Amino acid sequence: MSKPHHATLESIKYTPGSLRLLDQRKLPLETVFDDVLTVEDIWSAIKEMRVRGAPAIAVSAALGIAVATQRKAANGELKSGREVQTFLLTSCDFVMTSRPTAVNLFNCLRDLKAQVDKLDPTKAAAEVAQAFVELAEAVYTNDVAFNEGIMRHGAAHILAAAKAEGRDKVSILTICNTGALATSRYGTALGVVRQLFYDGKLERVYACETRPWNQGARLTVYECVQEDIPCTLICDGAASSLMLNRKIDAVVVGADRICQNGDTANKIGTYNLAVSAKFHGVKLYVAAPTTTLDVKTASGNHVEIEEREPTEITTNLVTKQRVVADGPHLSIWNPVFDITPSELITGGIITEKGVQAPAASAPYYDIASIIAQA
Amino acid sequence: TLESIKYTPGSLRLLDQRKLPLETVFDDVLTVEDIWSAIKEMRVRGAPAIAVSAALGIAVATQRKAANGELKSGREVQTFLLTSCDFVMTSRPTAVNLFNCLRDLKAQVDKLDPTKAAAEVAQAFVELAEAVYTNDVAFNEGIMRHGAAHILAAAKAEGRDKVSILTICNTGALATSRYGTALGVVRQLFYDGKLERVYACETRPWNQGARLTVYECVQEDIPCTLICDGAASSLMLNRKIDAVVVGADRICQNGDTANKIGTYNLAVSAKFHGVKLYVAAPTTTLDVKTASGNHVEIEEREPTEITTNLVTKQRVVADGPHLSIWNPVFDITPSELITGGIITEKGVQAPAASAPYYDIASIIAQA
Repeated sequence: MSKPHHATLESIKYTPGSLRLLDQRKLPLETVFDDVLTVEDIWSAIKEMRVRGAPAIAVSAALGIAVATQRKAANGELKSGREVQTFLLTSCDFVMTSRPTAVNLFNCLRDLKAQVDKLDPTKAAAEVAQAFVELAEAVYTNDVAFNEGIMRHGAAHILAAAKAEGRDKVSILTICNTGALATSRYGTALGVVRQLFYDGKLERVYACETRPWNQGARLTVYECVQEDIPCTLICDGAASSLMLNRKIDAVVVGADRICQNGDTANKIGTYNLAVSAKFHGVKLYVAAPTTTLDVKTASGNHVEIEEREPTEITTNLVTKQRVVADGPHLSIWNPVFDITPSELITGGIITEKGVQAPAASAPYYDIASIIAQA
Repeated sequence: TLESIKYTPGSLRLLDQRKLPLETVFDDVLTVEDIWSAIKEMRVRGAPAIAVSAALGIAVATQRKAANGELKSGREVQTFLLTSCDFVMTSRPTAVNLFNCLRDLKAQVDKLDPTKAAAEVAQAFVELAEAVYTNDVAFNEGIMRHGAAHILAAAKAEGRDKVSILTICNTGALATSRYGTALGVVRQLFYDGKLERVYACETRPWNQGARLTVYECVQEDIPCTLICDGAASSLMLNRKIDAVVVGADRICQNGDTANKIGTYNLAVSAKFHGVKLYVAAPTTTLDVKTASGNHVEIEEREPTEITTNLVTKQRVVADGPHLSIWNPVFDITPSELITGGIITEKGVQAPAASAPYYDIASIIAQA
């Protein structure tokens, strides 16, 4: 019903009865939207990474199932109140099979499943479908609200630390894409960057390329260009040299799964960034909504790390040429996430609840408490 | 075979290392302008290969000009040789090999007889240029033996029979005359049946690792695993890596090492994970004239290396007035982070307890 202030592109285009997803693989050269009509469409979109970013995955999954179930209710494939309920639970389990590392998808759909059980199966199929639609629409609006909070908490905290020192403007180093493309609206870590920019307090955001999928070079740069946000693109390996030679106020990254102790699963390279950040005395912040927090996982070693097709590294995602030689004694290691241990999150964890600073020593973070906050 | 430098008396051909692994193209070097451009465009690259091809390139071009009467006298050849060494040195600044080699060649040209025939003065330089090729071969033969012996012994102390090596960029036969430096060590470990795996960083933006190092390992059946640069920290935590073995472009008096961008990042992580780091380079990569890393000129290159698909010349990054690209192609690894040692043809020099960890002048003066 409302356009975002600050530039659409939004990766998720929703209107009652219709879901369209921006193909984030084709940016920045091409702007393509694909219709999501079935549960199979949304599963594929997540798996192929047409839609990506932890929150965007969860929100589009809820909306995708809602539009598809509403469709099946209208045409005749469904059926009955009970079997709409049955289809919704079955669709939630199936969509959850797409990508394992980011918890947002699991937190959202499991919470939706519990609410689906609470629904009345006696209702006239379409009534049960519309009830789920409203629940799915709620997770979109909630994420918008979560990001509005993150931006404020993040920018104010970083600016207070800046003015405690002798600095009026901040330089931020980031990785991957955590803007409007990775979320419903504004973003998380890039949301903080946006707020600092609007206040006239951002000197520069430094963006890591983020191999092999290039979320930084392709998506983050794109977002900064559309809004005239001062941005500098670097190669992932140049991060250490950057922090030594130039003053970086904070490393602000996103998250896919934050464990109970604080251990953060995020895009591959984030751990590398955290190790270097500690070496150079640059405080590291993790920005994520509380739906990215995971009480069910105790520590980082219990997180399933997604590995993807070796063609992401060996082939051009554009010219389709195999840019790497092939042989029987060659292997490709392609994990698309790593773990940043809570020890290396020196700045704090930024949610919509506020900014949670680490403890002096062991269990640096209590994630259950952050979720329990008002 | 898979050599980047193809030399035979009167002819120099250079493999276009930009086009590998998809294409194998050799270009004739006929003029001093050809060799300057080859280095600048990075058709030939890698510190030692740059210096060797520069000497051979000047030698071939001059011999050709002395043959067809383009250079009439012996002093005309002498003047051309001295000025050509200065001109080629203007190509790429960071790697010292080019400068050490050509400055050493200039002093030898100065003591040549200018009254002699044009062909006679040119042939004298040819033999000097041929010498720098053979010397580099000999340097690398030493490096691979010293490095492999030290690393294997270090692993045997921890109770391991085979080693896992993590590297960056390309330091094999493509980057040198023969065998290589850091990948030379990897080769020697592989031949002895003592290498479990070499892990190769992609090495953005030019992709020396993904394109050249992988290629070399494939041609020789060397067990290899390609990773993205950012995955290096996760690799070292999750898997046992015995040593990080890297090359060099300029090694300062105190030990500070200029090497391909990302090497410093690798060194920082190596210290965090307790993985000893080795720098493998010939003594012609050592630099007494530079005291420390802050006095090294770091080459920055065209932003299209990052923003465009590498020939095809198509942009893959959005463009705007408030976007800039930071493209340094080297960084400094301080001597503190070289925990394993510096591997030369002289041997493996371990770091001192404190202070300046290395004495480069002492290494050069060894037998």
